[PDB]
Amino acid sequence: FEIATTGRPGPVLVDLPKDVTASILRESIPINTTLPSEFTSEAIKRAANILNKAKKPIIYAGAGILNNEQGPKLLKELADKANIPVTTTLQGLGAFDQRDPKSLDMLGMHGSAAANTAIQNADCIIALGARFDDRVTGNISKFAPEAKLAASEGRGGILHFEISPKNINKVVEATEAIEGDVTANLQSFIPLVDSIENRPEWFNKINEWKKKYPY
Amino acid sequence: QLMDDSFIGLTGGEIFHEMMLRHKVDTVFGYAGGAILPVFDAIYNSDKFKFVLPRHEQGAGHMAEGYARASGKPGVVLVTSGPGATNVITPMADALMDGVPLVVFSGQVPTTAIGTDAFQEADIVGISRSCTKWNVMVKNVAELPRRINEAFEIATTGRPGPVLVDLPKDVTASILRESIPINTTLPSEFTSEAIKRAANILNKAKKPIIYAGAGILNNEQGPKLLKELADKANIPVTTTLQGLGAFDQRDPKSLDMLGMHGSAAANTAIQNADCIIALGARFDDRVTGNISKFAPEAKLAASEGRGGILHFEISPKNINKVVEATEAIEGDVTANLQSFIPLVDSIENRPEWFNKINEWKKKYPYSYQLETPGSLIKPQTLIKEISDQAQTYNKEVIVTTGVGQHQMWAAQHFTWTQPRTMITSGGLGTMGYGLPAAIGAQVAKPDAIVIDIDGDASFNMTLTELSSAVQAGAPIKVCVLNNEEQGMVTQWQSLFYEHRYSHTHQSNPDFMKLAESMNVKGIRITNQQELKSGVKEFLDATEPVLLEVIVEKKVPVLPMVPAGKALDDFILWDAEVEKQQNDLRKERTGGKY
Amino acid sequence: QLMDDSFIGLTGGEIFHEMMLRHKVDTVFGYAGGAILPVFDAIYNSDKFKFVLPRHEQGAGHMAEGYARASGKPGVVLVTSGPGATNVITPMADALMDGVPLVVFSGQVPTTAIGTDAFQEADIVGISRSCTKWNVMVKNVAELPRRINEAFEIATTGRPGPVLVDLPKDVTASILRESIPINTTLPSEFTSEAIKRAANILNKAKKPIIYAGAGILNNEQGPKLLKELADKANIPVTTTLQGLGAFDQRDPKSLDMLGMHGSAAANTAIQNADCIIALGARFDDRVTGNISKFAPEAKLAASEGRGGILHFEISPKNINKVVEATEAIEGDVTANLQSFIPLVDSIENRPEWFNKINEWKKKYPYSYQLETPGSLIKPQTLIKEISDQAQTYNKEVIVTTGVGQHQMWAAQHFTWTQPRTMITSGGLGTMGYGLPAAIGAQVAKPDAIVIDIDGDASFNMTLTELSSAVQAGAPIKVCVLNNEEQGMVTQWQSLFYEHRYSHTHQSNPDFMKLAESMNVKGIRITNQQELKSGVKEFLDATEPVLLEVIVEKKVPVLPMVPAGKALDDFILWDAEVEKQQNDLRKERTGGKY
Ligand SMILES: Cc1cc2nc3c(=O)[nH]c(=O)nc-3n(C[C@H](O)[C@H](O)[C@H](O)COP(=O)(O)OP(=O)(O)OC[C@H]3O[C@@H](n4cnc5c(N)ncnc54)[C@H](O)[C@@H]3O)c2cc1C
Ligand SMILES: Cc1cc2nc3c(=O)[nH]c(=O)nc-3n(C[C@H](O)[C@H](O)[C@H](O)COP(=O)(O)OP(=O)(O)OC[C@H]3O[C@@H](n4cnc5c(N)ncnc54)[C@H](O)[C@@H]3O)c2cc1C
Ligand SMILES: Cc1cc2nc3c(=O)[nH]c(=O)nc-3n(C[C@H](O)[C@H](O)[C@H](O)COP(=O)(O)OP(=O)(O)OC[C@H]3O[C@@H](n4cnc5c(N)ncnc54)[C@H](O)[C@@H]3O)c2cc1C
Ligand SMILES: COC(=O)c1ccccc1S(=O)(=O)NC(=O)Nc1nc(I)cc(OC)n1
Ligand SMILES: COC(=O)c1ccccc1S(=O)(=O)NC(=O)Nc1nc(I)cc(OC)n1
Ligand SMILES: C/C(NCc1cnc(C)nc1N)=C(/S)CCOP(=O)([O-])OP(=O)([O-])O
Ligand SMILES: C/C(NCc1cnc(C)nc1N)=C(/S)CCOP(=O)([O-])OP(=O)([O-])O
Ligand SMILES: [K+]
Ligand SMILES: [K+]
Ligand SMILES: [Mg+2]
Ligand SMILES: [Mg+2]
Repeated sequence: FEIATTGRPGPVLVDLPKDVTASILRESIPINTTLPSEFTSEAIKRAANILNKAKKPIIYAGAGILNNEQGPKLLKELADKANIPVTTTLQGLGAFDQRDPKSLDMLGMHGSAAANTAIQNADCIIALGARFDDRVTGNISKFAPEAKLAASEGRGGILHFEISPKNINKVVEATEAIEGDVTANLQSFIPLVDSIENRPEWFNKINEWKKKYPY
Repeated sequence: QLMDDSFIGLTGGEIFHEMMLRHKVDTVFGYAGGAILPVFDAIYNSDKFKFVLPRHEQGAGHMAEGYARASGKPGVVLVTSGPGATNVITPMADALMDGVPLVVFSGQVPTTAIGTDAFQEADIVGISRSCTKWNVMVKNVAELPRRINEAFEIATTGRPGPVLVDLPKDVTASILRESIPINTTLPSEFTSEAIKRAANILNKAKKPIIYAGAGILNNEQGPKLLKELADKANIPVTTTLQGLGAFDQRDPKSLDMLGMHGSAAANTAIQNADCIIALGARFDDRVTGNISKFAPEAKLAASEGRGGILHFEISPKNINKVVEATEAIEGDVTANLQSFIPLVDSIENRPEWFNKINEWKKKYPYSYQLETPGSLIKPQTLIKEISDQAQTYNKEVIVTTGVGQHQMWAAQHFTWTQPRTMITSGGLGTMGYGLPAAIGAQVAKPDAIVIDIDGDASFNMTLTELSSAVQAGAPIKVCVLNNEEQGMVTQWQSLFYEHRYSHTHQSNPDFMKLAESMNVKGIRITNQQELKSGVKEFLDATEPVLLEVIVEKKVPVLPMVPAGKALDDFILWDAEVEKQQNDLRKERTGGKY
Repeated sequence: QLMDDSFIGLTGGEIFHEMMLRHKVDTVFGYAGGAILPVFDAIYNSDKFKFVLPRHEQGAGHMAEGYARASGKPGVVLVTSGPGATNVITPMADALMDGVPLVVFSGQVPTTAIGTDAFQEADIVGISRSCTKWNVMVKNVAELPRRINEAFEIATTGRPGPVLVDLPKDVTASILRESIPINTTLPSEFTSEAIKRAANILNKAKKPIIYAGAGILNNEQGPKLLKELADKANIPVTTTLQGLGAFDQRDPKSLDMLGMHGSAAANTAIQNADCIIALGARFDDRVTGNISKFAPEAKLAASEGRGGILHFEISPKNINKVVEATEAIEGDVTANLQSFIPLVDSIENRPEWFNKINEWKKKYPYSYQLETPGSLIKPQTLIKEISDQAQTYNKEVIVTTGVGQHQMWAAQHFTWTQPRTMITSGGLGTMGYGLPAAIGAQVAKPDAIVIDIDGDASFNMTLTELSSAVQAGAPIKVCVLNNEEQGMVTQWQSLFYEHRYSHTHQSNPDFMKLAESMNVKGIRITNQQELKSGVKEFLDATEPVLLEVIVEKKVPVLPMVPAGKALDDFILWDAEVEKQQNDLRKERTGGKY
């Protein structure tokens, strides 16, 4: 139960030989068995400084944000505070209220051309519990060119909030990797992030793309 | 017509012998035992190849690696079941990490005993799965020629590496009774477009650099084409440890070795280059420094459409594994260079770039604290002496090493000029490699001078193989840098663990009496005034020879890019810092070190 | 209350150190390297256990095995990543086959580098899976105490065997920040009915025999209870190679060792017994001879309801694996003997059976060709000399061996009287075992005489560890039987391959100069007239000592049950046959051998 539910959740299997389950316990057992960081802190601060420079930010949110009851609340709090449009994966659908004007809908192979256009043009991508799977990235070498350029010029990049080290820097290089539960790390992150009232040029583009690219 | 009956009536062992011939095997390294006897009986007094007998199967394995790296042919190993086979595991893991074509034949208990925890039974196919490209257990004699062909093919194609073929005793004793397919008795537009794209990128570059490794050594024309490219487009060249000798380090365009202990000039250049041409090298973590901070000018140039990383790589596994390639050029680097170079613009001069390259080379020599009156010989000086004197014989000079500080000083302070002359354990980093690798290289190249630059600890690991050199007629030259310490580990303990030397001083034998016991010539250099003449005696010897040199202890290898740091964030040698370090070490150890 | 915070603030390395203490570890065998530095830093200058530094990690592994077999405690190994870890694979496979509790701790590259073909990265969990009972990679410091407890528990329970715990450098450098379960910070009717049934069977037997092996050595009361049973029910006792010393061979009831090279009396007795009491032995294929022809009188008696095989075995895997047990008695053989013996009827005499047993013992001594004037010392004579002289010190005598003819002659010709005094590689049969095993046994039992009876080839494998004996203060006694051949293999080549000696004569160093170089006393016995005094000098030495004895070459170990033959279908020594064999060998090799 512990392995299934911690880190990235997933399946486990316990094989039960019939003679074991028919046998009777004859001996006492440890009572514990009868009952159910500075590095990251610095990365969060660095990540916030990057987002505070961004002129075209975008949140790319997936299933991981659903794994804490406070996840969607904190996602909304960040998008509201720093005034950031939000796209989600297939598995993140429902993490963000799609009626919100900041919603870009689903990205990817069959996602909105508005969302796909926005992430291709964003200077800062905040990846929240999503693994850059190949249905989402399109051609990997051509993925997120404005974010990669911004990373190179020290004014943006990819901020990856991910609980499983296996999925950090697996597909795309993170400018900052923030390891651990995305919801807990958002609680540290948001206070370091500057409140932004308006982004006229960016949202002007976001709004034209949404109008141009309905389903 | 498509079936062949010419092997009918032969034992599996006899078939093995015949397939070795057909694969042009001229040397086998191995050691007998019960399960492999039918094969040993078949090769008894064979005049078709040389057999080399080590004292330990680990020795056979590293010998075969040395042989393969020196010759460009696969190194063939023949050992018995059980411990004979498990003893080859370190050499297989070693060959896998360094891309060495090794074909390991291990005897196995009869098929009727497999899985019964039989006498001398190891699950070697299970154990060696992670440290081979491929392995197989032969289950009947009719498939033995096919499996031998498959082994040699897999070992030598793609990225070369080790394979293992398990031979049950009843299979190799059995006689072929049926004909077998005659084929078994005998041994792109996408990339073309990538090459064109890559050439267009290089033609824009204002700060190009070639980063060349072991893969360029895997074609005889490799170094020639590397030079042709560097000459045509006027590009400075750095190499990995494993690429040493791919480029003539006397050329002004040579930046020497890059990486953790590479030249600060090379490290500076690759950190500032707008275009990195990676030729048969895998971006291993000894080379890149902190990966997120690696090659920032090349990544910026890629983003701005005016440069990036052009990766010529034969194994898809190693493309985009560590760093994103701007263009991936898949396949043999030498063949692809033949297509690439004609598309590349000839460049006469690069004044601003080479002005920087030349200032960095001047600023960042491999500096160290020289000898002082009465001091011990410095290990850096010893290597320079060997390199200067060796270069004066009319013979090829091949260098093998152990693992540790001596290995890094050998890399830095030899002048590398010829391909397949640096034979060193890089990826796995196996202490004990140096001596058996030298025997194998010496067997491959009987007219070469072969020098094992070894550490005392490393040498201790496999010193028994000195008898093997004598028995094989291999006149290897072993130089033990005796600092009476595991220097590379004490370097880390001085630097990161406040001079707490935890179990890093093994006691050494008397190396001169050891040599005598092994019937090997022995020379001992104990002071500065014996260095030149002792090294001359060493190189002039025409028999196996062990040179022991007493060298300064507790001396760090510099430059050094520490873990976590960017490639251009290196520690440099400083005389005053070294003095302070010595005083601190003395205080902290109560004068013991 | 159920959580413990006493480890908070400690590094993984410090936690490792503390758990060694809690597990009463008094000795660690190991060798440093980069990935394991945080652990070496934590154990720096520890006065809590002795650290033993070999020259090669294979040495550490076999030392730990020797230690474990001599002490009955687990042998603890601490090595670095990559080649440090792959170098322990043969000792792990060895420990697995011989049931030796080995706890191997291997450093690993940081979790952030695993799977990247990192510097000195081996997949040791994958590689060692087949040669351990269990292994694990620790992924965070909070689980490190639990994994250490699990390792020691698995290594030492059921059939003992090797386990491996992989320790990423960032885990052992990291600091515990959270409390952990306090339990992790600290170290049948069915069988009862089978025992009763087994006793009823033995009470019917007219020709019983005890077949005792290593399992009886795994409880201090084992040999006592074995003797109590043999005395009560008046039963002759044979043992395996690994059971030697479980029964006092001076007892008239002793049949000596059975098997391929065991006494023809023991082999005859077990082939004729109506009831075989198998006590901690696994029916390995060196013991059973042709399995379908094994123990026919016991199988007949089982069918007729008046005997059979009573197998006392702790591992279900080894029950009914090779031979069908008439009654399987699962669990620790010593504990189950305590229940069994009271149900067993006391028997005063067995006139007809012991009349046969006594005639077979008289008929089947370990005969061989004695010395003649001018001949070399016979290896059988040498072993008898060592055994007779050793038995006269007021000290325990522990014997280790290499693998080959010398090992079999040691088994046959020593008189075994005490448990855990024969420490030899049996299941895997690893040449090179003898010297490091002796160092480990000597460290376990500092007041014992420890004698490595070694072959020349075997010794060559790991001779570098002589320096380790000196550095560890282990006054081991190495006797090299120098026949200048891999005698066991030449025995098979003489017998089955018409005297075709394919690569079975390795060249030897000068063993006296070798000893000198290693700072070890050296003695050389070259003729019959030096045997007694040279062996006395060897045994009287109070420092490490290497005795070389020149012995007769091309002498077979007899008796011998060849592959395919029933246990009672053995070759016996015959003087005239040996003479003819010598003449045939001479003719066939043109006088070379
Ligand atoms: C026909 C078809 C078409 C598809 N097309 C699309 C498409 O167009 N667009 C699209 O989006 N998908 C598409 N998919 C789905 C796609 O294949 C993936 O399943 C999906 O994109 C993965 O979404 P995800 O990364 O949010 O979720 P996951 O795959 O579950 O990855 C979640 C990531 O978050 C991490 N994580 C988990 N919990 C936490 C936590 N508490 N804190 C931090 N991190 C955590 C995980 O370790 C993981 O790396 C398609 C599927 C099909 C069958
Ligand atoms: C103590 C120590 C310190 C070290 N420090 C350094 C250091 O400072 N600098 C350094 O360079 N190394 C250092 N190393 C060595 C390092 O660990 C690696 O072994 C080495 O850098 C790998 O070099 P490479 O990429 O050229 O060779 P390899 O590891 O063999 O990689 C060759 C690459 O080329 C590919 N290839 C093979 N054949 C072909 C072909 N025909 N065509 C195209 N591609 C091909 C392969 O598939 C592979 O991807 C050190 C080692 C030790 C033990
Ligand atoms: C060249 C050579 C020749 C050889 N020839 C012979 C020979 O002629 N004769 C011979 O005997 N050997 C010979 N061997 C050795 C042979 O290969 C085996 O190693 C040996 O016979 C195994 O002995 P064993 O069954 O007592 O020990 P093990 O192999 O250790 O088996 C012990 C058994 O007892 C069980 N056990 C362990 N602990 C307990 C416990 N507490 N309670 C109950 N059961 C327990 C184990 O699970 C196991 O099944 C030879 C080896 C070599 C290298
Ligand atoms: C190496 O052992 C095996 O291959 C094996 C294992 C299990 C069953 C049968 C066999 S076997 O084919 O018959 N061969 C032997 O036994 N050979 C053998 N050789 C020697 I030299 C020595 C020796 O015994 C000391 N045995
Ligand atoms: C043993 O190597 C590793 O454990 C490793 C492997 C891949 C990445 C990072 C690392 S690391 O934790 O930083 N440690 C080193 O590098 N250590 C290191 N130690 C020595 I002594 C010597 C040496 O280099 C010669 N390195
Ligand atoms: C212990 C160790 N490395 C860990 C280690 C352990 N075990 C093996 C088989 N290989 C390695 N690489 C080194 S580099 C010390 C080398 O000492 P040396 O051979 O005397 O060389 P030097 O003193 O010049 O650094
Ligand atoms: C090659 C071999 N066996 C195969 C073999 C190969 N390699 C290993 C590591 N172990 C074994 N057991 C033997 S027993 C020869 C032993 O020779 P020796 O040590 O000089 O002993 P002896 O001559 O008394 O038989
Ligand atoms: K150089
Ligand atoms: K005896
Ligand atoms: Mg040294
Ligand atoms: Mg011998």
